[PDB]
Amino acid sequence: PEMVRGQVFDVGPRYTNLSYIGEGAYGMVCSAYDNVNKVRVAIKKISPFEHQTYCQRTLREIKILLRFRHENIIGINDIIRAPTIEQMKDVYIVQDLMETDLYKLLKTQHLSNDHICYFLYQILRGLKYIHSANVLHRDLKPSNLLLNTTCDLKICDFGLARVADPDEYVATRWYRAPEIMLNSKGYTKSIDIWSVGCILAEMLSNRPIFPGKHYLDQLNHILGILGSPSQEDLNCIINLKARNYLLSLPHKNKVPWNRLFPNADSKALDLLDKMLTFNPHKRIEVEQALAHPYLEQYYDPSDEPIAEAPFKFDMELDDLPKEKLKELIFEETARFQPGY
Ligand SMILES: Nc1ncnc2c1ncn2[C@@H]1O[C@H](COP(=O)(O)OP(N)(=O)O)[C@@H](O)[C@H]1O
Ligand SMILES: *[C@@H]1[C@@H](C(=O)OC(C)(C)C)C(=O)CC[C@]1(Cc1ccccc1)C(=O)OC
Repeated sequence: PEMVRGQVFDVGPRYTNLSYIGEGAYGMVCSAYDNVNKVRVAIKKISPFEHQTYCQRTLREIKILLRFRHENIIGINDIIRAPTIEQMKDVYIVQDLMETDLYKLLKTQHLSNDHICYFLYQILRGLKYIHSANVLHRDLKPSNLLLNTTCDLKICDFGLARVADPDEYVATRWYRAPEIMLNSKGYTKSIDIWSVGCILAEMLSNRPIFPGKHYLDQLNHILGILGSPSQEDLNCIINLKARNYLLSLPHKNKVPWNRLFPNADSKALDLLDKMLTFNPHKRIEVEQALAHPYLEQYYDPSDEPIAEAPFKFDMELDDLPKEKLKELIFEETARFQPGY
């Protein structure tokens, strides 16, 4: 049993030469060599079974990634856990080895317009796939857009994903759509477009555009740039208590995107504006985003696959005890066990 920084990594003998990459709130990620397939991999050690929401996120991510197959969405190559459910305290998810992520990349490099356009197209190509499966990612941010040595971008971390139906503690809420700060329900695919626009804006300036300390401070950032909501924009707010609060704010002028990002490609700022619209109904959808003139050179519907069939969780996870969720995780991973 190899160890890394004092953590047991019980992935041998198929995976060896483990190197530390980083950590989450309940796991450690290493790179490793897969001796069977003769390829370099990432292995995420997950230890969720003492916490019910960790068990939700683990089940969600396993269920959605196993079902997804797209070039811009991280896959699961293999899963290692113990042969009996009493013995399983850890799940190891094997994935494709990635170099870095867009959070790290933006810390050290300023992206030219060509690279911003290349990255945005890949984000939207993958998102087009996710949404066509009737799934919301719900947590798009720079830190979980991974890049590999080929400079290929892959969306990851679907632990907060939900199946869309229009009729949870997060690290950073800076990419959250305004309607999530305002309402408690009714989240549509629109919330992912907002996040993608928040990421576009960050690639244009190497600083986040709406970095509030809490929900009220986050909203003042949004309105301090978008300007005050229009009359029609206030009507689309569902929660009257929240809608009433926006009316009490003093009027704020809309800062033109040309002034925030004086040096951005005009075609990009136009698309940013259609992604950072306040009204979720008027916000641009993922196909229209892909067809936008900023991505003319990459747009290619014939090379932008979609999901075979809409996702259906087949069960809701919100009320299940963590012992039930461990049972569901054990079942979901049986297919990677020899002899299933
Ligand atoms: N498939 C992968 N390849 C390379 N590195 C990976 C990876 N999956 C996660 N990582 C890395 O491990 C750390 C992320 O751990 P993780 O739990 O999955 O995501 P996070 N940052 O939302 O907490 C990050 O440094 C991330 O770049
Ligand atoms: C790839 C990208 C990058 O960091 O790649 C890794 C492999 C993660 C270091 C960039 O920042 C910029 C675009 C990138 C590299 C590149 C290629 C050609 C000319 C300039 C930069 C890329 O698009 O390569 C496919």
